[PDB]
Amino acid sequence: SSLSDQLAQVASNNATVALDRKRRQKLHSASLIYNSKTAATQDYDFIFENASKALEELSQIEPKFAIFSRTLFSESSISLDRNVQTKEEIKDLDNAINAYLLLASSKWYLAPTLHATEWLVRRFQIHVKNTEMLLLSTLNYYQTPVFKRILSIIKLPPLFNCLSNFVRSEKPPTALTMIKLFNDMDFLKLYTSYLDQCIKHNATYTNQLLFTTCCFINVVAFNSNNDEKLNQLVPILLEISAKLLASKSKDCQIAAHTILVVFATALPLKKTIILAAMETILSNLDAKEAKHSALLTICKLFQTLKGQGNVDQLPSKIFKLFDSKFDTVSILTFLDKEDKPVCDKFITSYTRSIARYDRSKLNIILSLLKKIRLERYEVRLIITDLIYLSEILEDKSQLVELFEYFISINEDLVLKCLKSLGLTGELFEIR
Amino acid sequence: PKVVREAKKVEMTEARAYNADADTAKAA
Amino acid sequence: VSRNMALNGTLEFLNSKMRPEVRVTSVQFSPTANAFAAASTEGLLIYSTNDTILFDPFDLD
Amino acid sequence: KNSKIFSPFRIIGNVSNGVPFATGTLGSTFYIVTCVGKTFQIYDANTLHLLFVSEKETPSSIVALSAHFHYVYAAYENKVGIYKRGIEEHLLELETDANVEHLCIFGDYLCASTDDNSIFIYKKSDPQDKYPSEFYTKLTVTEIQGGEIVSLQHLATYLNKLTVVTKSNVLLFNVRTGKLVFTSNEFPDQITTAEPAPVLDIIALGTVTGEVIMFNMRKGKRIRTIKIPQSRISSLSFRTDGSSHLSVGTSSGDLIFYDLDRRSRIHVLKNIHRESYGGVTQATFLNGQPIIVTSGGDNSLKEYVFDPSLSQGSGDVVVQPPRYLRSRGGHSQPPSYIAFADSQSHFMLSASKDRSLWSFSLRKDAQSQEMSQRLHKKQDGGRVGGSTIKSKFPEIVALAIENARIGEWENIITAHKDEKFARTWDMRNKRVGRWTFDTTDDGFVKSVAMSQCGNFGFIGSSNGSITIYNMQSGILRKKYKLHKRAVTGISLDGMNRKMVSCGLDGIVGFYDFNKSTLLGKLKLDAPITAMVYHRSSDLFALALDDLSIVVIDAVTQRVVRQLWGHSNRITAFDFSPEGRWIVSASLDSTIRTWDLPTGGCIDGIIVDNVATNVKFSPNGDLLATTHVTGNGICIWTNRAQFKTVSTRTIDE
Amino acid sequence: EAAWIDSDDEKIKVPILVTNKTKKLRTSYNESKINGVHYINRLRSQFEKIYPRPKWVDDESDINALTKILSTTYNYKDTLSNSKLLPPKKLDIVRLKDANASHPSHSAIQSLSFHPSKPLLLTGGYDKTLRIYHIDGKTNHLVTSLHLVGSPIQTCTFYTSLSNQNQQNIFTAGRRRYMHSWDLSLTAKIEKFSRLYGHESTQRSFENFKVAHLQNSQTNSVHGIVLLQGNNGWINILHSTSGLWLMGCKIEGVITDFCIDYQPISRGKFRTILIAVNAYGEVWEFDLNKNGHVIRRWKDQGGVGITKIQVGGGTTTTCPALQISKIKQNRWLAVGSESGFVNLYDRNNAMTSSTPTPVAALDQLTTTISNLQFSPDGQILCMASRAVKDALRLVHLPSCSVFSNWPTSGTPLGKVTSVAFSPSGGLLAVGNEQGKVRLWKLNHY
Amino acid sequence: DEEDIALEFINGEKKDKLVNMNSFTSMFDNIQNVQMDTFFDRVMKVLT
Amino acid sequence: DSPVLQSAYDPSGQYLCYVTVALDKQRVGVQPTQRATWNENFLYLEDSKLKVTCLKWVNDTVAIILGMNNGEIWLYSVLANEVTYKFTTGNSYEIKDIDLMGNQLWCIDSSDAFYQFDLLQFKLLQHFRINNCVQLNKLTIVPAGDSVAQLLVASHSISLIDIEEKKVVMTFPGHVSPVSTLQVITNEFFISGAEGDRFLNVYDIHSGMTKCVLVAESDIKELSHSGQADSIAVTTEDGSLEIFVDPLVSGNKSKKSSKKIQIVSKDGRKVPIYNAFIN
RNA sequence: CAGCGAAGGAUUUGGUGGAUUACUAGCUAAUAGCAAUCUA
Repeated sequence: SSLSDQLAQVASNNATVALDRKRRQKLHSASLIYNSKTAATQDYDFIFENASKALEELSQIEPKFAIFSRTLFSESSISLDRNVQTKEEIKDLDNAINAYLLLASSKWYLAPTLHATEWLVRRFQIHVKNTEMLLLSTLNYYQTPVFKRILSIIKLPPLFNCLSNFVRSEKPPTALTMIKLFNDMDFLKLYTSYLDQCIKHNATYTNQLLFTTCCFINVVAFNSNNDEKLNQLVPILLEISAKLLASKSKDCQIAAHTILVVFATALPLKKTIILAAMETILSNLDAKEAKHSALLTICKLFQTLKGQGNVDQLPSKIFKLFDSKFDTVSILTFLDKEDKPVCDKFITSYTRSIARYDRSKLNIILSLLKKIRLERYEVRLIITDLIYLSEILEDKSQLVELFEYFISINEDLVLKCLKSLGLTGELFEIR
Repeated sequence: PKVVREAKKVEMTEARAYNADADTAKAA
Repeated sequence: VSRNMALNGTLEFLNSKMRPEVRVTSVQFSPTANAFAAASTEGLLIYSTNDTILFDPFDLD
Repeated sequence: KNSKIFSPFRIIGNVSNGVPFATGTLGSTFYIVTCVGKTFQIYDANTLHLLFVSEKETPSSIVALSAHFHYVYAAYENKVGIYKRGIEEHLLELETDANVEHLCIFGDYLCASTDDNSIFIYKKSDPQDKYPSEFYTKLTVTEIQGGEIVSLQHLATYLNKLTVVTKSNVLLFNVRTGKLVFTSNEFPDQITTAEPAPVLDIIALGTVTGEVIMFNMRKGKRIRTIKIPQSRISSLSFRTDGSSHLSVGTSSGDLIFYDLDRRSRIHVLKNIHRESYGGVTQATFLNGQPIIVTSGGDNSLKEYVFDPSLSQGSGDVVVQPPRYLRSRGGHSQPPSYIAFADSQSHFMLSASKDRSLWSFSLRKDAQSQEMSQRLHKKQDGGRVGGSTIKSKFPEIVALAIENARIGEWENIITAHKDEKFARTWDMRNKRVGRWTFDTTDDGFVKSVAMSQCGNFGFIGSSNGSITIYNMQSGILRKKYKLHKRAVTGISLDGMNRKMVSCGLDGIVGFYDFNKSTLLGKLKLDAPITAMVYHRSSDLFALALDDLSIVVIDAVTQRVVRQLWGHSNRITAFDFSPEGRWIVSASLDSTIRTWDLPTGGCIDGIIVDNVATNVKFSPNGDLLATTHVTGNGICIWTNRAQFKTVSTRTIDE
Repeated sequence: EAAWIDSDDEKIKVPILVTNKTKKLRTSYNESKINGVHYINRLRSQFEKIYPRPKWVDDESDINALTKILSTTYNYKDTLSNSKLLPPKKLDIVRLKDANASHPSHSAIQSLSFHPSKPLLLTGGYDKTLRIYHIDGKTNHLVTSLHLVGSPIQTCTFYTSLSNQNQQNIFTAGRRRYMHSWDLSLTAKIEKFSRLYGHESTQRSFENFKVAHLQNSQTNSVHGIVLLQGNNGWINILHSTSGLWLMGCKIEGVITDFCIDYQPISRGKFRTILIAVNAYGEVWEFDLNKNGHVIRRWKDQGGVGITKIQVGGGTTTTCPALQISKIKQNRWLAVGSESGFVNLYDRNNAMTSSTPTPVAALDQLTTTISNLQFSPDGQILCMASRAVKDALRLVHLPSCSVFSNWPTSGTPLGKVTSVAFSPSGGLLAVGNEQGKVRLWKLNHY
Repeated sequence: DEEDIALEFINGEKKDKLVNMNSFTSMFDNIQNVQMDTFFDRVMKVLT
Repeated sequence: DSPVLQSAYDPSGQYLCYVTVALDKQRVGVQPTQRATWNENFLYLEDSKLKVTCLKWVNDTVAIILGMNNGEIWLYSVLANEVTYKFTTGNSYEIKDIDLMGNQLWCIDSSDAFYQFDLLQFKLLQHFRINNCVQLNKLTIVPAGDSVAQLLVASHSISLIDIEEKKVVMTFPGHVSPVSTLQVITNEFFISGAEGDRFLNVYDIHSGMTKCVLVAESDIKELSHSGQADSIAVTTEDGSLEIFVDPLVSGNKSKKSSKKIQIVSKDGRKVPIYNAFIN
């Protein structure tokens, strides 16, 4: 490499040190409130005292900023210089800055957080040192002047490369620019680690979940025509779906439901992946809107399932788990809705799992398959395992009235399954 | 502009390694 | 006439990592024995055949 | 059979054969010693340059080789050879007849496992000398204790102990007291590989079903398990530069990378080597470095490097995938055709059954390069046909290189298996050319030639018709129709004045070339399989079907010698550059040298593989043969370039 | 804590200051020899400071169902044969040897049909010859070849009866007042149909015919019918062995095309329906197992210049049933037009409405629809136009979405003037105006 | 009759909506302070 | 090129079994070689990518063993039209050659493994593999009566194998290309011929010495020998037939063909001969 | 338009790797040590 390249590397290392007055002015005029001519003449005491006022306002709004008043906004930090302590003190205060940023990511619509993080911008130089976490935290606010301001004063990371024509510009970045930003794979790994820290420290708020889910399903939509990009993309977004389903927020759970339903209708996933996805869906299902989205998600994920094995009995563990999260009244009511969801293959798998695993609730399967209409292969498999139920256990009135329903519609088909296995006079002598 | 997948020029570095010649002892 | 890289016009392709140029200024054939001399920059290069090697028959059976 | 003209020099074009190589570290540099059949080769890992080749061929194939600092330990049939700078320093004969097949070196001890599940320990005499030399004891792994020994390792800080990895068990021996310290519990599937982790007292085991176990050799437990379903695990390596990655190597040719800290899967390099030749056979991280050297049984040795992470704050979670770095390689199948590219004996063109044309260097093995098959654009502007999934050209029957106009236009003309056109190539650019010469009679190309003006190429089809194309502009100039069965040899004068063709109907046609007349036609007594024209003396030799070599001159059109003695079909032959000898090779596993002045056989070599190609250098330096097995090119040097040999006939 | 102690290291005793590497693991300047367990601990700490201790060893040893299934799987889609129905938007279609490459055609290939059972492909065009090719992958050879002088052919069809499936007739016809019928016997016995039994004024050219099956419906005796499209609105149906005019069906307008649907009734009884389209867009369905009487009359939604109707998803005339119990009801019906618009109707619900709406109107190729054929499973429709070059699309259905990866810009489709689907192999033949049948295999089948 | 069972299995398949490049581009306009379940049914309306 | 992918006669040359493709699926048919003593029904391979790699007539319900490319030997009776029994190895490797002696079937694998099956017991008796034989594509049982000792296996290089020791007892210099015919002529000789060359060579199975070389004038596709070594008829790539009459006598080291037969029509079109039979 | 025409074609460009001389290994205080270290 060349000498100017190696010197650009040492400039990028020494970016924040003010080595004379002109660099100090150019480096201290980068404010988030004031313009450059006021910001260059301000002091540390002035910006600290009104940032401490704004942190008291932000702390009486949300009381988790008081420990930042203890450490990051204390009065020892007026004289704390960033690039004079070692790497271990640097990583201490940079996870302090990361904690503040992913706590105050939600508060970015109210001016105390602007005047408070003004002091992180001007004392700790987080627009050029801790800049990836700053962009990732305020990414939701991209139509707003506060994201315009941080783009004007930011030094843009190499992963955020497509925002480089919207820095120091008067127009906001557009939604197609946001999808082009999210369309990378390394950016997707970065954003999923950011969400992992959000989910861990319990700071996921609904505007973030909406923006994140919108950009994720637009990434899947953009890559919907190349299977190798979809296959690069599956263990990233299904991993973040698992980590959103493994939390307590109903909003982040149905965000994961949205990601799972778009991804399963974008490409045909494996049967075992779909079953483990419904196990992870049911294993933390506690809300009601989450239950609504969870039933619709499990129905569509079973609908988008092809081949030999789409409508087996779902196994005993996952069927009794689905029973413990959704009883009979819930399933029957949801099928009785006039909007008519498409629940064909899932309801077939459900009734076959009832016939292999319950053997008491057969009047309810008569009522629900009276409600919704199925296909020929669905009802053929249903009456074949009802035939096997008749041959294993003694045939009472619930199985008899089920066969009366399967005689009252499509009696030629039940004749075809009895002639494929058994006989009609022998079956009438059975029951 | 998309992100820049350019490769750096790779040079090897000086690494320390445990050699196992000290893992053998003689009896008196 | 030369593979010396110390002379100039020898290599057609230079390693991507004045000198005396190479040139022949006079050629002549020998008047008595099947050879030629070439006045290069390195000296008088004398190229000659010899019949000790190269089996080259003339209508043997 | 020992010879008296040609003596063996080297076998070029070979990089690996799928013995797991060893890495070694002098100071802060690394070398890579790979086995090529019966020799090993040491490579400089910073640039993959061939430092050393072992001095003598071992009496059998090297089967397990390791490398400490300056010394390389190569185990073949019975014994362990200790080599420094190629030259062998010591030879340790084992007291068994069992084949030694594993070894480790730690401390003063070299431990070599045979295939009858016995282990031979060798000790240094005084701890200041260089290699273990004296016999110490013998260890035995009987059927009660464990299965077949599948690996033999020494994980660090274990004072004179040895981890023996059997197929089901892990034993731990004290090699001074000869004792079995600890035998682990069994493993429910057969373990194939082992690698010691840079974590203290942890080994990593790789099974024949798809799982990597992380055995803790002091607790006796397993720490964790990594499952890669339906994949047999053939390599394990660990990253040691502050990034805890593991690299497993799968015998369908895959290199999978795992993060052990956050339990994710970083990346998969698919088809890094051929499954049919063994998959990835040895993959190892150069320690402290983000570069991993892989090697496979397909005669290939690659390096992959991890670039630093693209996120400036996260890093550990955004791991950029491994990219390719330098690699060396050769043919993965034995070569089918051989030619010398120039008169200096520097490069030689070489085509194989794996459908690649390499250009191998006889001077420096880094200069060996595969001629590229990336086609040019069509001349008019129309589309070119062919499949979208690009594959290599059919394997090369014949070729003819004539570098009179080299760099100017197309230079090599080559003929492929069962296809009706002959491609061209440019040796200067090292790539294909713009022209494919058709035969124009729906017959496959049986021979090619080209003139030494470089203007004309000659195609000889299987329906007996010579077509003469221009190499610069690629168009048909002339078309001679003499033969009716397949034309197997075309050549032309050094003055472009008389051409000579030979077909497998057994007629040699003599044509004038400037005028398009024929000068004559001579009917031999067998179908002719191959012609070689010695161009200065104007004498061409024919390999007839009656197992003779007819030497005939083109000036007066007479059979002037007829050489008898081969017992089976003559595969190849070639003239001496002075045109005094002709060396032939045939399917009776023999190579003969004929002094065509006196007309008799000077020397004979019985060689175990049948030599399919024989070429002299255009100076009298080297003979290059090519055999049925072996991916390389065997190289001989004629001792008659330094002494004078007697032209007195051998027999038997 | 430890699973073994060896009792030899405790009584070993090492030196330290003899080599420079072990010279660093002393704790004093008076230590010269140390015990073995001490020495092992010294170089254990030294190993730990050469290679620092990671977090994966001491961190953990071995709702997570999704994470576990992702950490074990490597492929994430359905594998090979547990699909059974086509994936949309990306085909899987290899190119084989061009079928008539062995023996070239001297004209544009006007019609093209596979055999119902044997591996035979019949091509035929305006050079008044018809050729049969044994097709396979590699070497599509020519079985036989018959040149009818003075009779250019426009439609040629393999007919194979349902009773014994042993006739194997070839019916062929062009712009003539006759139609030939070759009886396949492996000389060649062909007969000529040239009598409309009183109806010659309404049938002046035998070009557009189709062959179908008909049941007597008082016996269970089937026989083949040929159906000729005539001038006014007329379809003249006549026997395929005796040539007797059986019945005729007249639609009101300019008859442009027609197709044959079958529907089963009971064991061994089916019913034949003729579906004929006006130029304007109104469609008649005639029951013709009885007298040729109309049972339904509906109208195509949109569509003003209508060139070609086709059914599919069951037994068409191009996917024919070999056995009478294997006759299926067609699911799909595509009406393709002069603007390139192809309406697509789903006859599992669009037999009742009498102004039925299409499930989709395809618009991808912009000139006149001259072929549209359904694959035998009824999952692909093939739109094709003989007007511009390379105008062929394969639209997946039920999703009604065109495959976007084939044909590409480098497919040698030519000016597509005929197309045919194999009944068993999953295999397209596409004949163009240069005289070339190109051949492709769909790897789903 | 396994061919008849396979034909009825491929016959019982219903028309679905496929994801395009631009099936979800018009959601950024109304992800502003709506609830996440309203986002879920707005997505499900696009998918159906 | 020919549509007939595989073809073989029964012993005595009365029926011909032949595998051809039929619109992407293999089909196996049997024709009588003289009608004076059509057969329109085939065995159909139901998979598009399952194909026959070798076939052998058994000798008495008459049957064919068809070695497939999924580690199976199908056993298919020809009067009926079903595969009567499906031998399988433990693997998915395609099998390169089979043979039988009496009731004892032997077969070679693409992983260079030897399998032995018993036609009387329908069981896998033995499975092994031997060193330095690694590209095998032909085996031939050297006959010694009901003893099935001495296999003869080719990989471009013929090797004689004792099966009691599972080891190689002789090594013949083969060819420069894979061996395509490998057949035992007498109790002391075997002929071999490779892919894409026109040279057969007859080796002495007791010494290793090549007795003679037989030279076709085109690349050899198949060969047949009469049952008493007195004549060998090979059929070549250009559709011709070449008869070597009495090749095992003293044209001393290499012998040309004695007779050459080709077929033309009444037109001038030359049809190709594939797979003749001599007696 | 014709023609060429295998699940696409063309043009332009950034980065890296290998060759561009003929392959005997790293370091040092060098007849040897080290390479985990030269220092008591």
